[PDB]
Amino acid sequence: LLKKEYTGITYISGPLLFVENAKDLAYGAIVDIKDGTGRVRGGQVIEVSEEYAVIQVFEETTGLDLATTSVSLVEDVARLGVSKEMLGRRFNGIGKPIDGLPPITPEKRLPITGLPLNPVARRKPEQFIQTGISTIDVMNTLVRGQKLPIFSGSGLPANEIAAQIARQATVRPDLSGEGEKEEPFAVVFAAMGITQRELSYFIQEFERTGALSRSVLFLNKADDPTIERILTPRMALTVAEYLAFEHDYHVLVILTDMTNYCEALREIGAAREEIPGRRGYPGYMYTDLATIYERAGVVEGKKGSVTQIPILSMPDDDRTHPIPDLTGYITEGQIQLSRELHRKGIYPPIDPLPSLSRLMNNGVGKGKTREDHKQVSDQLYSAYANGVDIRKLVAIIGEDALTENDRRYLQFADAFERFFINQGQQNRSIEESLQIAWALLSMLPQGELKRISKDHIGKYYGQKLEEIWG
Amino acid sequence: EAQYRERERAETEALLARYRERAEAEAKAVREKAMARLDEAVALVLKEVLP
Amino acid sequence: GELLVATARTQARGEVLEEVRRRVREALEALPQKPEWPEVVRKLALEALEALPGAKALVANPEDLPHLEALARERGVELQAEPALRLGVRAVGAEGKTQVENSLLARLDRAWDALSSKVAQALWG
Amino acid sequence: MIQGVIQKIAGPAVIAKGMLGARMYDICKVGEEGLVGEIIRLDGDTAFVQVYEDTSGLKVGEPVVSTGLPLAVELGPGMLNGIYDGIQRPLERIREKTGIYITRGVVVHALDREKKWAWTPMVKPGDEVRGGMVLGTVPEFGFTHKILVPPDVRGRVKEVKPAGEYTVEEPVVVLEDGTELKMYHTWPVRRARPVQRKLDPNTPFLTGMRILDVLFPVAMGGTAAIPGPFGSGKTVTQQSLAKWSNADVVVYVGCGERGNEMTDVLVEFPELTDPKTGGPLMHRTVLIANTSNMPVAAREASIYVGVTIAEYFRDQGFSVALMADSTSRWAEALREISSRLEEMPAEEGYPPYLAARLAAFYERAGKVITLGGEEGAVTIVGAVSPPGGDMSEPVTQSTLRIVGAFWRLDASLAFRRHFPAINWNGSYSLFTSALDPWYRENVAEDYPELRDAISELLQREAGLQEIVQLVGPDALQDAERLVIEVGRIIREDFLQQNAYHEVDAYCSMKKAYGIMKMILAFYKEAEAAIKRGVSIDEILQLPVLERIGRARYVSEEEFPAYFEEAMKEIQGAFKALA
Amino acid sequence: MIQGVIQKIAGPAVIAKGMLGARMYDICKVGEEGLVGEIIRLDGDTAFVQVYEDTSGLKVGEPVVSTGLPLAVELGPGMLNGIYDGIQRPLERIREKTGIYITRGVVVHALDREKKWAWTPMVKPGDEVRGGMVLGTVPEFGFTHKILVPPDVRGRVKEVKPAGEYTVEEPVVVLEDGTELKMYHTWPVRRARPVQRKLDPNTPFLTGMRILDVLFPVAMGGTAAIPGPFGSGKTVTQQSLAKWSNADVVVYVGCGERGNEMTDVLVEFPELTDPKTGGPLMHRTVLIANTSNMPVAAREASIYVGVTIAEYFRDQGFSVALMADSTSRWAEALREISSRLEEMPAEEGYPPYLAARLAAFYERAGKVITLGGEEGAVTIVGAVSPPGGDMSEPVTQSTLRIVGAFWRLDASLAFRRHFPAINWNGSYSLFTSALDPWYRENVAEDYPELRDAISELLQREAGLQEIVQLVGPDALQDAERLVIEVGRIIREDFLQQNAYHEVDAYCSMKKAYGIMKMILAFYKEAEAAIKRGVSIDEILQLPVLERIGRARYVSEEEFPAYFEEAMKEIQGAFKALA
Ligand SMILES: Nc1ncnc2c1ncn2[C@@H]1O[C@H](COP(=O)(O)OP(=O)(O)O)[C@@H](O)[C@H]1O
Ligand SMILES: Nc1ncnc2c1ncn2[C@@H]1O[C@H](COP(=O)(O)OP(=O)(O)O)[C@@H](O)[C@H]1O
Ligand SMILES: [Mg+2]
Repeated sequence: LLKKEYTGITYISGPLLFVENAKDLAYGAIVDIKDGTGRVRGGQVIEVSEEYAVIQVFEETTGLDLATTSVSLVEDVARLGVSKEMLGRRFNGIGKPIDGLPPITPEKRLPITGLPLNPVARRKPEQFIQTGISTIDVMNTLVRGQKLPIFSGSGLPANEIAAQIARQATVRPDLSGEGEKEEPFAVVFAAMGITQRELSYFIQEFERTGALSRSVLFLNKADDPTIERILTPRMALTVAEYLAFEHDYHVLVILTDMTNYCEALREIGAAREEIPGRRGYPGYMYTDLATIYERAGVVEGKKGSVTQIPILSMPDDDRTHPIPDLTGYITEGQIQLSRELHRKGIYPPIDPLPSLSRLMNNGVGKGKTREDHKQVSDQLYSAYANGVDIRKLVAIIGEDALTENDRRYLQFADAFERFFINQGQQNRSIEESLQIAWALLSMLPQGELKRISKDHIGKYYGQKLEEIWG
Repeated sequence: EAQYRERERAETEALLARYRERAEAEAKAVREKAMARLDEAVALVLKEVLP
Repeated sequence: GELLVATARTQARGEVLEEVRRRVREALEALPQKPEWPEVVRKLALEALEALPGAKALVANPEDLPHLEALARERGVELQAEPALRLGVRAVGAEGKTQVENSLLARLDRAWDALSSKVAQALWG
Repeated sequence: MIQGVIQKIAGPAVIAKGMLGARMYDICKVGEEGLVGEIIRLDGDTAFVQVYEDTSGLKVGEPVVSTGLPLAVELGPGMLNGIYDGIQRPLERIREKTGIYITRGVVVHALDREKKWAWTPMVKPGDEVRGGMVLGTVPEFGFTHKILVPPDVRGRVKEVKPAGEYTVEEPVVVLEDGTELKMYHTWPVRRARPVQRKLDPNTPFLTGMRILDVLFPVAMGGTAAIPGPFGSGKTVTQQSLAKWSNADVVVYVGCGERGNEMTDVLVEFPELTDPKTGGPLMHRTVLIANTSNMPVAAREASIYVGVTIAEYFRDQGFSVALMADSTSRWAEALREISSRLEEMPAEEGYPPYLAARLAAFYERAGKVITLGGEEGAVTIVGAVSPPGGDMSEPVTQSTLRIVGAFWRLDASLAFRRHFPAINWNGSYSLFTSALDPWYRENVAEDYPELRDAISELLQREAGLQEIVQLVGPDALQDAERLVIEVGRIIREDFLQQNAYHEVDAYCSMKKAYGIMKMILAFYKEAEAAIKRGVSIDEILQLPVLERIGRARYVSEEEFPAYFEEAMKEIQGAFKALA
Repeated sequence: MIQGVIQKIAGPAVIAKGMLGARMYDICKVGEEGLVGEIIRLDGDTAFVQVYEDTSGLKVGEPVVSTGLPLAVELGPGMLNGIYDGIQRPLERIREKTGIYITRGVVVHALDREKKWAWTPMVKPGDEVRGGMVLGTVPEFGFTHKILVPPDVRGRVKEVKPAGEYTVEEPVVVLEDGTELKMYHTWPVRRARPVQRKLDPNTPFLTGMRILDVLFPVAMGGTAAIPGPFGSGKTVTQQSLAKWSNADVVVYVGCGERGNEMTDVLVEFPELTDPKTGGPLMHRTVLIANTSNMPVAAREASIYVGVTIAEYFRDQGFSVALMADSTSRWAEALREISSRLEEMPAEEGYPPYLAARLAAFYERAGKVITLGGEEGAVTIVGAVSPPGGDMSEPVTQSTLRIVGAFWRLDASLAFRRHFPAINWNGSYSLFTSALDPWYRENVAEDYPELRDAISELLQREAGLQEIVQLVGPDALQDAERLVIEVGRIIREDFLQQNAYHEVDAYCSMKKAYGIMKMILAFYKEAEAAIKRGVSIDEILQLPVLERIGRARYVSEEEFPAYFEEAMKEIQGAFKALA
């Protein structure tokens, strides 16, 4: 092709610049910017007219003057060069590799925004995953193909929970009844504003468990420019859709700290004077979070899958804020961490009431894990919600004024929090988690267990905590 | 513990040496495969660059 | 160890692709000492002037100045020579704020992505 | 026609110029690919166009070709057992042409032009036809799909094609003028279909869920609104209404929601069986599916295509349900497109014509007598998704005015898995005084007095909740404690209903009447037994509570043989009690 | 050289025309006095200068002269025992040049260009030098200021001037490219100085306190944030960090706060003595002052100047501690220039890039190995001042996502004069799991378990205190009261430190560990003695409880001989107990 430069930049401010006499630039095109010192920045075209054109600039805006700094065109729509020998590499936010190795030989050039997946050509996310965590196994079951994030705060250990899920998630082929192969997970790790401590923990965890030969990392550090965060998740999920739907892998996508992505798009949507939604975030943040999240799941007749675990830092650790609220409106389920249980010394600090896996009912039940599972989940939720709302009644009438079965709920609550939730770094399969759930349910007599049927309560009731370990 | 420590050292060294040797063999093999196969592609890129 | 042998293989492949890039670089560097250079200059200069709607001026080499001379005195285009632009032509379009460069190394840098995607499977398949 | 060129592209918004003579709300082929767009705000010699696909790779100078018509649906045989997008392109044909990704610029016809249909006519040559009159009859999955004269068509029949197999393009009735009438006709999506009279509603829309049919009912020509936070129970409730209600046809409008919860409806509906017939459940549903990652400007079109398809099946004599989820996503789509119009908004950012749009949407329901003389109905159940979880929004407190039968979902009843999470205190229904004679005839004679007694026990419970949350569960008297425990047994055994158990996903109101009769018999006889003096908490330990608790799990076949035994066990246990 | 004139003046904004080719974020001399400003918002032939000085009395038409270089500090010898302002000109040379008031637009050199420093070379002629490599050394005060190649300079050494004494502008190493390397170099403050590799922090930053190193420690390459309203300490804690630390050099940057603290640090530091090398405490502090009455656009630059100076002393092998004081006032300065520039706000006026600027400031702290081979570290303690208490601020929740230690101050706990006012239930650290091997090899062996026992006693007392406030000290059983008494001994002996007492201002890890062993020995041997029949109203009035309570008033040398005798007294005052 041929080099097409545009001189005549009229206006530069913040993340934006205007170039006039620019007609052959398409909307959504990629431009690069050369100043008088040869440094070549990047940018994307976001408004085109016969008068001028608007470019969002992917780097710092230092040393760009107006007598120079030609704007050249590349990739009339924004694409990414994707390959299969991409699974041991690290990349920056735009996709240039930072590992010392040469750039990859692209096997295809996929469009980086990604087309939406046809609802007729989908498939029900069905197959049970186990993550070794008793809450996310018994009560909020992740299945292969699901989008569930981790809603967390500021000091809470969400990264350790995501790395633990990433190192011990395995499908159970023997209980499912599809034979056995033990296909492990490819990992796509997108990270937007990890500082240095989170990055050090993740790369030491991955190299300690031996996963960097199966993973591809799109890293974006805290001091890197804050506009390439817009392109980071889209080019992570381009590679994820490629590896799952044209080479039939089982890609698990860890999308770290979506709140930094949302504040990056708040920055670029307040540079353009656009009317906001709630709390200054623009009106199209639902559409952007949807176009990122909804690029996951399973398709029909093909062996692949894209499972998503995002991580959110809820600002004032509430569900009311626009970022976790709109996230929970697109995605299907959440795993919400509590600061109330973290100060008690419990890891993983997951309170099961606000956290919910939506399509748990497609991956549980008889012939998939075990026939008692959904009723056991409902009775655990009923009894622990009774314990939680009877703690307030204890707080306003004192301890000694309780009936019996009320102290039994109050003992179920802290036995639950200290034995079912509180584990270590230990990997517990679905049978240990179900027998610990039954050993806690044996603290309540029949007639309170009015959500479990009679055959299940006849053949599983009657085990104490002194038999699930010692 | 002394037995398994020395067994770990001996087996890890004896396996990593074979990995280094297989790496050197694979690099030399792919270079000698690529070198004789060359000059077909330079006509392809020189034909497609030029108008 | 498997990561070591995989990095060894891909870093061996990278220098092979880099030296093939150097060979085509010298192939189109020692190309203007050949009588098909006025033909290819006229072709790429007409492609630049046609892909730029209504150009004004052209920038070339002094030695590359007469070889598009038949295209110089038609189309109503101004001409200018520079020695810095060692390869290819340049077309300044109708005001001075739009410019089309058609250098040979530029064309190599534009097309080298799909070129390498075919070269690797050509010499390794 | 009206040729212009693209002047400016910004998001899903294209300003074209040189389009002088174009009308508002038309359809434009934007660009060389032929994208579908709509004209809003024409000024000077320009036109602002919202595009129903994504613009990325368009560029200035590309032509815009206007059409001259508003957005119109094709209405004829071939819509049942079908999935369409927001501009009515059938998605299975798109999956046949493209791969698994929905591309832009593709063109398919809504109705099959190759499928034969079994035409049998009703009109003879020499008849007079006005708009809405039937012409013939075509079978469709057991349904008798009757073919209508389009509205604003009057004339005299010259010839009728005889009974046989014909495609949808074949002109089956040629009138006395040059007019020919195919098996389908187009119709706009903002002109509500003409009608002869609008009846008042006196027949309930039987959901099947016990609380939404007993305490807060919906008449067959009534609207209803179900708001709630995320994770509360909206989409599971609407798929339950799509799965178990007594609608003859069901139009499910996914307006800016997930693709997995449309894949669920595509996959597991052909495995089910429609009540009132024997054919599968997918054979009575039309499914408009404009998901979340599809282009945002098509959600208005997606919410109108469903209501005009439901009006078309209303005009045939059916009783249509319209489950439209996430009207707030249509409101957000209007906000995102009004940002490109650089207008001034009302509260929260929404454009100020939003409640006019909502009134014009919810007013298109309501138990009519059609132009053909026979009667039909559309009943619209709309899910609202409040942004902050708060029902104090310009969408929620506009549908809250223009609706009857409001169903508020709280999150506190959904944290503990108590489904459906109907907030009893913030829900109402304005139809409990119009459905009274139907209840007295077709359920039982003392049904509404039993319902009003259930409602006043829930009121007495909610009155005592202040005192019992301040002082405690003790220091009450015994009658008030009995009221609180009977309120607990109502909330756990009549209101609660899990929609995955085999029995108890559907509940006839004979069964709900039996459960309420058992709970009131228990309450009145325990209250009489506790006034003369027996202890509290020996009534809470009685074994008939297991019968009342498992009473919602028994089948409807053996439910009288369970009801008589449980009622006699109530009186016998209270008689042997002393 | 680009020289234009002024078009518009509005506050510190100077819109200047004629500026064509003026690069962004340069430094330009605006006005005929020589005011320093920085160029943002290029528009046509027109810049937008934020001035870093006062702006009154400028007329339209006065020349702006762009220098073509970004905001850069001078980095060399002559900086320690130094006070600078927000654009690095020393205030003492200003008062010896101008007067007791800070006037407008006075030019001095940041380093002293007549000080004679002793050169001692470490590069013989002929060698090859890279960026960050040491050239030679200079004895500064008691330190060893090694001077180094600028990070963007690579070459071969042509000649070296011999070991004498020279001025800081004397070219001591002339490379074989013509490039002269001086004793100082200028560096742009918005560019992070490069490294070879960032390590992991594994060695604590010993703050000398007892609640900010035992319960909530920050490591050497860590980042910490101190919120808190007024009257809650927050200045004495910052000065205690500046006085009693293990850091080699301290950069104390204070932007937007009062000047009595600056003159307090200038008065009372040269009389003290750091407990590392001897000599005055001021010979390791570089303090940057931008008082609240000083100009408001310069406190943006003050933070970058401070962190660039801390990175310069980090690139030599030291362990810098930077105390960044009222970064919320820097957020207010960004709010000021953002509203002057006509930008959209987000969440109470602050610009949307506030969290990005704040993350790019806190990201420069770290434990690295430098380009010279040697390792270094820089830690950052940022005091944030949220307005109404109210930790839901934009600046507080923006700095809260990135820091590794959060030290919350209270207002209900500083009204009892309980200083330091760190909320021990609500503050947190993240370096506790990483500093455990250093603890096990350098303070004790059971040091983490003793800390965890102290923390769970504090948690138990915190949970128990609410039902105490319910019922009083009567209905507590017996151990419920002993938990309170041990918790009060903790929060009045261990978690309380004067910083005005002569000896209770510093506390090494051994003394805090000894007080922890005394408290846990008292609790462990009194709870076992309360069940052999001892009243709770006997266990408190022992004479050994005072020996616990005044243990924080003994010296570092008297403390082991005090500790073993106090352990004898605690073990022997319970044997005679009955
Ligand atoms: N009526 C119900 N019966 C049984 N389970 C339910 C019911 N409503 C909700 N749930 C459970 O909670 C989830 C709620 O999903 P949904 O209602 O779609 O959330 P939202 O309404 O916010 O979109 C379901 O996936 C299901 O697991
Ligand atoms: N300073 C600015 N520079 C460029 N574009 C802006 C600026 N401020 C607002 N805008 C954008 O200009 C758009 C105006 O839309 P308009 O020009 O009417 O039609 P279109 O969206 O088709 O270009 C808005 O979407 C708004 O986001
Ligand atoms: Mg939904």
